[PDB]
Amino acid sequence: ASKLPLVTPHTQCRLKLLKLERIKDYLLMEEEFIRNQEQMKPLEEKQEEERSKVDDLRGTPMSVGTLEEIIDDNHAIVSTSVGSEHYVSILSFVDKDLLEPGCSVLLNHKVHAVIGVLMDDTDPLVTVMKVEKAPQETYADIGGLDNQIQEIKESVELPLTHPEYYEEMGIKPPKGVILYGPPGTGKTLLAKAVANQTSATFLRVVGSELIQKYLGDGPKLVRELFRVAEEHAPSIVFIDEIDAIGTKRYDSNSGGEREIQRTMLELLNQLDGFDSRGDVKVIMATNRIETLDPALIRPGRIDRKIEFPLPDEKTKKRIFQIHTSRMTLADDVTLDDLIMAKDDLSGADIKAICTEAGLMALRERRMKVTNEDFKKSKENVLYK
Amino acid sequence: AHHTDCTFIRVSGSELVQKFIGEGARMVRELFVMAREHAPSIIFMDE
Amino acid sequence: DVTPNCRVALRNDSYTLHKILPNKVDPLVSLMMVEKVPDSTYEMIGGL
Amino acid sequence: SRRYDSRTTIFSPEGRLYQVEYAMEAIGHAGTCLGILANDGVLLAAERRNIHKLLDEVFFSEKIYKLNEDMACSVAGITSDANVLTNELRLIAQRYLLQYQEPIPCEQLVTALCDIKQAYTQFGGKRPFGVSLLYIGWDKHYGFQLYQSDPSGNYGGWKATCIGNNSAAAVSMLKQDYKEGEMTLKSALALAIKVLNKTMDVSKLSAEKVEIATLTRENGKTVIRVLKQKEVEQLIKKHEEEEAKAEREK
Amino acid sequence: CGKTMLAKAVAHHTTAAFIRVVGSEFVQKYLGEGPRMVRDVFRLAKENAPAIIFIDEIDAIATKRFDAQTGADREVQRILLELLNQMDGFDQNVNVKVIMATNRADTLDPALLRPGRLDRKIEFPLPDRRQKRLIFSTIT
Ligand SMILES: Nc1ncnc2c1ncn2[C@@H]1O[C@H](COP(=O)(O)OP(=O)(O)OP(=O)(O)O)[C@@H](O)[C@H]1O
Ligand SMILES: Nc1ncnc2c1ncn2[C@@H]1O[C@H](COP(=O)(O)OP(=O)(O)O)[C@@H](O)[C@H]1O
Ligand SMILES: [Mg+2]
Ligand SMILES: [Mg+2]
Repeated sequence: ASKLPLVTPHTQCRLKLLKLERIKDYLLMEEEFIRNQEQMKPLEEKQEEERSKVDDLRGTPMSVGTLEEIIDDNHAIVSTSVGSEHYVSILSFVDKDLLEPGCSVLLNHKVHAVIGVLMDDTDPLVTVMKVEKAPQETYADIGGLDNQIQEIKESVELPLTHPEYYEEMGIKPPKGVILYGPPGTGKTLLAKAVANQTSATFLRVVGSELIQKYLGDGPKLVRELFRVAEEHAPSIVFIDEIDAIGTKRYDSNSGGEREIQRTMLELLNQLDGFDSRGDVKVIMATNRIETLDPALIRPGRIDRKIEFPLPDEKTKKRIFQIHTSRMTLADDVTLDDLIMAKDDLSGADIKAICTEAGLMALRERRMKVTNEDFKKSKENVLYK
Repeated sequence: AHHTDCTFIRVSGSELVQKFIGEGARMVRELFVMAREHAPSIIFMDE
Repeated sequence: DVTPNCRVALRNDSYTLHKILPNKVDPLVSLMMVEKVPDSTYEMIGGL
Repeated sequence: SRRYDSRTTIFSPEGRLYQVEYAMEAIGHAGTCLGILANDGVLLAAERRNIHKLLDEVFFSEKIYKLNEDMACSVAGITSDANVLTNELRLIAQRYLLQYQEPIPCEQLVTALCDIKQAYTQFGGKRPFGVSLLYIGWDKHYGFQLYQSDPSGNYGGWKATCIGNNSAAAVSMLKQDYKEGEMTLKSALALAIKVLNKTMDVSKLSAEKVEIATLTRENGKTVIRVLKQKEVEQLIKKHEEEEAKAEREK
Repeated sequence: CGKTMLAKAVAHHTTAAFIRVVGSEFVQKYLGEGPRMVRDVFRLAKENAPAIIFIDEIDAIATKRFDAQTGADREVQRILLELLNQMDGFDQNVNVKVIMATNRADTLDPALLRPGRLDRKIEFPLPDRRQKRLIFSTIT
């Protein structure tokens, strides 16, 4: 267990031979300094005897207490489950460390003395906001964009996978990444492929669900949110639809727009605090880029500004080829007629027409999709 | 849901429902704990 | 046999475990119990 | 005082402006009109909105306005805004006729109107018009013509255009059923009844709920016939006969 | 509008057992006195007779918003849970009728107003001329 970090060599080197034989020196010499213990003074077993001596100190009614302060000479004021706090002492099997104000501990039943500490079952909110597995396919699913893919790999993936290029340059990666354009252009769809690609811990939050009904619970949720973001390791925080905090007013929020404002002050801190931030990357997306505070859009808080245009028609046919890949396409259809149906169709429009056309095939129990399925499919999807 | 045997769970945004979802439930997403525990389920919503 | 989220019988002198208490509720059975939706079927569908 | 000014003239930070685009949002509702031609004559079909049982049903037209002795328009949008527009370009045609003693070219009439609509969109601090209208007429230079105005102040040459509530859905079938120069002014009538059959969400095609006017060139007349409500329904059932055998034959 | 007065008249001309509770007294200082106070009333309506419960100022208990941070609100939450169970503890055989009179229907949970518990809703609108003159006849 963390015995010797020299695992370099990577061939038949004698260093590897003599170093492993010198671990054989510390282990053969001192396995002959392991024999003599119970040979000279048995007197107990020490594998369970002293262990059951601790376990006979501590009683079976193990009350669970809570720390609020520490005085160093193994006594402190701890909180009971009732609320009536005591001034008990602290044992020697308490490994005086994992002790923070607010920590769950183990107390005596009789004199309530600090027996042990307790591992924390955390909070469900971390599992709620934490993405567990890879969502979907890779960047090859996207198609047609091919320019800002280098931008997102540039700001996010390449700093993670290659920590050499910035050091030979003497430079740091850009901090904030923002994504904006028309709706349905694949803004979240890119973050899907990012969540495929990365090995870092990934968090995702919608900008609508920031707002609350109580006072300050918003900014408190921000503070514990970036707490959770920092307390892991390398992490990626994704924010979707952050214009919605400024556009829609809801009557659940007791404070008006000058509570949303203070939430924006707390978040505005949490992007560029004086504190040591750490390895937390920020990726954001919206469609109303013009509405929110430019103080959050300044370089230093968001460095990279990425626009998504509408798909041009030669990229459209690629997206048709993507969403019509694994389907039994009857040769009746011509995709070029489907291209210029809408002059500004999104990538979601293509997939919607494809899926609804498959629904029209499954109404008639067929296996292939014909041309009239698309003819009435664009009427169903587009025109209403 | 009655015929395909799913958990018909409507949400209404009340506060007596709240105590079985969580203590504060700062999101709505904490319902998904019970939802993936009754994995063939259907969520229903009013106007 | 000890399940998470289950009642138990407990002795009081040494707090020794005594017996598993049957069951209590799901956190959703109580929920739909509070809501009380009008359970329906195909046999009460009028022309849809 | 400048606190109350709403600045209906400036641009958006994205380059566009929002006022006339809100007007072009309002033009999508409250009206359904279309025009079609391929031969001698041109048809305007107008779907009536007010279908209450207590109306005197007068004034010779609802959304149709005779402009010159050889041209007319179907209008869509705010009617009260349209009323100043109709008699507004009407004496512009009359001052052309007073100026040259000649009937007016339909295109350069439309340009002159669209300038006036373009000015309020450009300066003055004025609420523009949410009115879009078609143009039918005949000339000695190019014969039957068709033009389409927009609330922005630009125009365009067409032959068949709907600006209904389902306007692009109508155009989608307009470029699915047509023929260049051969759709005579009965085939375009039966096609037009099929079009308003589609975009008319109220089915069964009430003959009182529609307005259809034609413009033909008689030798020195340019007859701007305004069909009565006795020959609509025979075209309605005429469509109804061929759609039933057309369905059952398939 | 005679909300109390009609219950006075029905409670006067009734022949069954009448139980008349005041719907802001279930908030005891001690825990449990509230829920036990809920259940023993309906137990006495069960054992007593085909009886009639009357509850006034329901807005004192059944509100809409809640807060599990005071305890005074959590207690009222537990008050509403008990009665919400005990209204479902019936089997159509007992004739125990619950009459509940309030002032504002706005500050109420519709989960209280579900069928099986609440189905009959009676507004008391204001008379204008017609039933108005009858009150003049009776009082004068
Ligand atoms: N360029 C594209 N190529 C292929 N598919 C696309 C493209 N853009 C969008 N899509 C498809 O459309 C769907 C919606 O895209 P996405 O969620 O990225 O839109 P968005 O701009 O993020 O919307 P919003 O940010 O407002 O939620 C995705 O599921 C995706 O499969
Ligand atoms: N097809 C039907 N057959 C029988 N009853 C119906 C039908 N449609 C509606 N109802 C009546 O309406 C009630 C359900 O209303 P519903 O429309 O489902 O609720 P909501 O008004 O919230 O949509 C039932 O109690 C039922 O008696
Ligand atoms: Mg999206
Ligand atoms: Mg009263």
